[PDB]
Amino acid sequence: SGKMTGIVKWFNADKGFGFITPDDGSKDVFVHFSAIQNDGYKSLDEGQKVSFTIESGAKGPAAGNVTSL
Repeated sequence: SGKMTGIVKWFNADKGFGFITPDDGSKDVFVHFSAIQNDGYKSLDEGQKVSFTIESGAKGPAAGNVTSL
């Protein structure tokens, strides 16, 4: 797919958001808990490999369809 891969830079489980460092060296991408493929998870750990799509974000590039790798 047109899915980018990256690593979770940080994730604040109390606020439900964080950033992803894309593997292409481009700007960090905002991730909202609601963008995560749920299955009774919806949380992310610093350093986790993820796959996502880059989407139209309210303030910058946002991750959509976030999957664990």
